[PDB]
Amino acid sequence: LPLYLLTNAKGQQMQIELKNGEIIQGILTNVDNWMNLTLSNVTIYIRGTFIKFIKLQDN
Amino acid sequence: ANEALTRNRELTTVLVKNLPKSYNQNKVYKYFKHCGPIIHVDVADSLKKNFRFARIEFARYDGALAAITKTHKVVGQNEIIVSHLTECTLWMTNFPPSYTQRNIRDLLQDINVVALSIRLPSLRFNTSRRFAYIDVTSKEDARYCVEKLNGLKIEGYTLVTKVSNPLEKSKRTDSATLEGREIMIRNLSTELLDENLLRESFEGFGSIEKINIPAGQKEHSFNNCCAFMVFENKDSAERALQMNRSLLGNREISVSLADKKPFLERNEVKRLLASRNSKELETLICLFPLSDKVSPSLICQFLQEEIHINEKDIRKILLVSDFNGAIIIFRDSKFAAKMLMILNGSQFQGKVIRSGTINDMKRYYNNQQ
Amino acid sequence: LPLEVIDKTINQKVLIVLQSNREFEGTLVGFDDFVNVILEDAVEWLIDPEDESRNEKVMQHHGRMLLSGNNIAILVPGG
Amino acid sequence: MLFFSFFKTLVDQEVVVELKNDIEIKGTLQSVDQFLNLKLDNISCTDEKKYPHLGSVRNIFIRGSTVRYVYLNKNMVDTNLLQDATRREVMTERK
Amino acid sequence: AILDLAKYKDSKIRVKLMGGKLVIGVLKGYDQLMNLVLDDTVEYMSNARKLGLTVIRGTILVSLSSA
Amino acid sequence: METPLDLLKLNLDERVYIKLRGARTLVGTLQAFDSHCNIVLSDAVETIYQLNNEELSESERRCEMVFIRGDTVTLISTP
Amino acid sequence: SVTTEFLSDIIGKTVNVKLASGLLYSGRLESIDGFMNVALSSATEHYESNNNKLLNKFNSDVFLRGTQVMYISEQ
Amino acid sequence: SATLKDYLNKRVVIIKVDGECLIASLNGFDKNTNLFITNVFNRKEFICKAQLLRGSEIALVKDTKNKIENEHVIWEKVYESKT
RNA sequence: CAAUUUGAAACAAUACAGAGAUGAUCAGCGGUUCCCCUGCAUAAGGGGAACCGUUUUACAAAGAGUUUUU
Ligand SMILES: [K+]
Ligand SMILES: [K+]
Ligand SMILES: [Mg+2]
Ligand SMILES: [Mg+2]
Ligand SMILES: [Mn+2]
Repeated sequence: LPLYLLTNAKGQQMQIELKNGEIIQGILTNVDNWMNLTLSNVTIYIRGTFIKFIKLQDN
Repeated sequence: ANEALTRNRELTTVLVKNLPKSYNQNKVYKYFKHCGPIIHVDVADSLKKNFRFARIEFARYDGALAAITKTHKVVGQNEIIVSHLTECTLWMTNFPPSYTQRNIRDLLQDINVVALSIRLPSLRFNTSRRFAYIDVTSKEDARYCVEKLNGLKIEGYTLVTKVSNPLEKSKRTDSATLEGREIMIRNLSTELLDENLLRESFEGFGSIEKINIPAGQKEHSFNNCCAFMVFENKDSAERALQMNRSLLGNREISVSLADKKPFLERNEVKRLLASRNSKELETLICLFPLSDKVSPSLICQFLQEEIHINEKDIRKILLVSDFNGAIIIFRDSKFAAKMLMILNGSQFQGKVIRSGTINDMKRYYNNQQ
Repeated sequence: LPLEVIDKTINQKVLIVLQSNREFEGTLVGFDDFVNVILEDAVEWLIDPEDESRNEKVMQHHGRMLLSGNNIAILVPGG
Repeated sequence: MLFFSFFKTLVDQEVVVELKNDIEIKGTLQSVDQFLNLKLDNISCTDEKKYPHLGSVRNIFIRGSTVRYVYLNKNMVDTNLLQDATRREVMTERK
Repeated sequence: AILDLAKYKDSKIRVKLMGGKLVIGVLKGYDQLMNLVLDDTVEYMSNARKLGLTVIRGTILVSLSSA
Repeated sequence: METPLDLLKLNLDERVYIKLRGARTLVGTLQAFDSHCNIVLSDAVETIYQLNNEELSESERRCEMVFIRGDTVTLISTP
Repeated sequence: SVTTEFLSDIIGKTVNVKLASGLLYSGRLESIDGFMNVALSSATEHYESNNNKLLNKFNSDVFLRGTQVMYISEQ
Repeated sequence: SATLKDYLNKRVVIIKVDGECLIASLNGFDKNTNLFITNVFNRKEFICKAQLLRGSEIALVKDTKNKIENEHVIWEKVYESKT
């Protein structure tokens, strides 16, 4: 359910924290099987292995 | 097609007699490959090792024709003879379940017949198949093999040996099921499990040849009983299917055509491979890779004799040839886990085999491709 | 294409930069699919982030080295 | 693999898991997978049960990559079978 | 793939790398594995050094955006 | 007796020495290992080296039978 | 292959093997596999350079995890 | 197999590899232990309702790293102590 | 709806005709992909691997929601 929760939520405002602590916010366009994350409206292509966790918004 | 492909084997296989002691498969290939593409070469020593025989199976009929022009040519200092292999093939069945190609070869060695080729069947679609074609070197030798081996009792099995001709094949003793003449009746009550009542209730459909009632059903006071009924002709079984969902006494019975063992075992394996359960799965292991010619008895003998497993520790052995493997179902998960460890890397039929879970078997197969 | 550049760098000097502050300058002998690199007569550097002058030469290698491509971040042809 | 089979033989045995973060958890091995994740039932911590972060938890799943040691008792292992199995695996050890 | 590097084939991109290093340069080319050819490359460490023409291994790339 | 791992199976049932992440060393009788260098040691003795200020402590653990996750293992030899 | 041919032609030579932690092993390369696991005879252990303080001298073969090997080079 | 089925839609204690806890309810998970949990909070304020935690960062449903002041000093001290 | 466990018993002699084996038993029809061989790096042909659509299922009872070898 994680991966398909990301590809079928193709468009929501999400809050990624990267492993260096370097936080990032924006709207997501595409998710890979590896959980690569392509985004815009940013504070970008992000390698999945470079994610710490993702705070989400909706439900 | 039973005369077509037989005329093709006869048509494209040649026998070479009197090759030099030094001639191996490679040299036979090198000598005959100019005749045409060769599918296979077997070389065997003569009885007294003074010369060699070859069986050469050519790709096309043109190869056999070209090969025969080499008859009576000289190889080394040997005058060779090349001929169509014809009327030189035996069909054998009901040898012991653990007889192997080496074992069959030793049988002919014992009655002094050189065997050029022993061909055993694939167990892909039926695990119980057990027969062999053997090409020998003369029609005389084939008739002698029949004379000495047809009817021989060996290790409890009375061997069947025939000059091979598929047109003369016997009706199997289980032919009624193959032919669609056996119905299975299910969900009878114990009160209804009686051959006379069953003949009376079903004989209107047609002449009944036989009724088989699995034993132990009345004696254990089963809720539901099953019975099998064989009709003399397929039309009778088909009309007997009318009784499905009908009432017999106070029991709604189900009636269907009896399934055959290979179908039933394969659906059992399909259930196993698709399982996401764990009580059943944790009691089994896989062995792989295995030839699709290796039968479950052969694997069982390996578990008892080399690994020293007790016969009553093995619940079931099923082939999974689509992954070059076999499943061994044991009685509990701890024994299964220990067997997984004991068996991995053991040697079977001179080759190292691996053990693992089903996913290990699948991964190994995918990785080899 | 990156790999065509790397291929075209064989027998030239190359600078191999790791994920850490470490680099190896040397003659590129060859590489494989996982971009493991064969270097000839490699200099090994530890690199100071602030001042490239207070960099530290860790060792002078002689002969050939296999540098695992696990850690290879950046390839600079010519050093 | 090998240790997967080893632990499946130790299922229903009481073990002590020491983790990379130094927490030790005594418990009953209930399941294991190809990554050597462990499901321990009825866990209890050793010596320093001082971590009210745990002990009240019925059954825990342990990520195999966070384990440092798994302590067992000699009664629990056939060392002949373990050494022999290793040698058989070892022939097969370039993965 | 997921991020089409072609739109960036002639502009300056910023690329973060696994070990903490940050790199800025003009994207000259790439492959399906996201290996990159960068020109006028400057390398920052965690402090800038100029390196010119370089090849970055796609395996250690952790984030990409426009410069 | 070919890959280094195979040579390690020659040390099975013999006394081994293991250096671990976290300033730690083990000695025990080698019962098992895989290609990740996970290891089962019997009659083991762990030794943790720590820094008390000026540093030098040496604590010790002993155990009958112990699984060791390969990813903490940095080197193996004999005592 | 150039890398495997290299491993082939350093079996038996004295080498330096530096780990990702920066620990450096010198000695005779008894064995290496495709994963760069290493066995070394007559191995010394230094941090970064042979010129630095000696950490261990080994009297039998030392085994090294291929996942931690950063480089192997002729000494 | 050791799956997280039995733990679905239930309150859980999570230990992260950094050595921080989270209390949550796990709606979904994959074979890489990516925790899809809801109603998360520190073991003690709720951080978010609905978040994806990455399997690499799950320790258990200090930190797991054992990096030290590079250790080599300790090893040479240990060497000379046995000399 | 499916998955699991069950009612429950798979008889009838083990065998009883080659990859010439088969029931979607490992199929058929329709379509997509990938690999290998020969071949002019053509074309065209062939033989080894996945996938999607569809065609198919005795009964009852329960019950059922590139991260992991630092
Ligand atoms: K057989
Ligand atoms: K189909
Ligand atoms: Mg039953
Ligand atoms: Mg073409
Ligand atoms: Mn029978």
